[PDB]
Amino acid sequence: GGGGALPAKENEGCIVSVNSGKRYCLPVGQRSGYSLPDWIVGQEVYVDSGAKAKVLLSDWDNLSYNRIGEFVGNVNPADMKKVKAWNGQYLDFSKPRSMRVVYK
Amino acid sequence: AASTTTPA
Ligand SMILES: *[C@H]1O[C@H](CO)[C@H](O)[C@H](O)[C@H]1NC(C)=O
Ligand SMILES: *[C@H]1O[C@H](CO)[C@H](O)[C@H](O)[C@H]1NC(C)=O
Ligand SMILES: *[C@H]1O[C@H](CO)[C@H](O)[C@H](O)[C@H]1NC(C)=O
Ligand SMILES: *[C@H]1O[C@H](CO)[C@H](O)[C@H](O)[C@H]1NC(C)=O
Repeated sequence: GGGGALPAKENEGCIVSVNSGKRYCLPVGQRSGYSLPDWIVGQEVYVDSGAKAKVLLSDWDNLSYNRIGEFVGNVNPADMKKVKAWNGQYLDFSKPRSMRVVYK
Repeated sequence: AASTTTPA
């Protein structure tokens, strides 16, 4: 985050709305429901992750079909797009639907 | 192997 934004804790991974600055965060070891909460699901975000955390996102529900992109640190919104996925495709994770936070 | 989604 920029100046004044509460930082992600070291073991925490967040997605931050590009429009509002509001966030959805999980500790390392947790994942979302089948989809992210309705207020953020499929909305434009960037990752803001603490030093020990890695955010796994999917553009689909339920972290599925190896459509998984990995994000660390404080990610520029444009770097959510065209990202290498586990399944060998390059996907758009700017509007994610599901999320897991793991140790980096 | 991979997580899946609900069917139609
Ligand atoms: C995908 O979902 C299943 C449950 O339906 C498991 O939570 C699995 O661990 C998930 N995959 C990832 C990458 O988090
Ligand atoms: C997705 O489909 C697989 C079959 O390949 C399993 O039935 C799995 O339980 C399904 N996951 C969910 C969340 O419905
Ligand atoms: C489950 O939903 C995803 C999108 O979230 C894909 O459409 C996938 O093809 C679906 N799986 C089934 C068995 O319909
Ligand atoms: C399956 O159900 C879930 C909610 O349980 C989602 O709505 C998902 O989008 C559904 N899958 C299909 C293919 O419509």
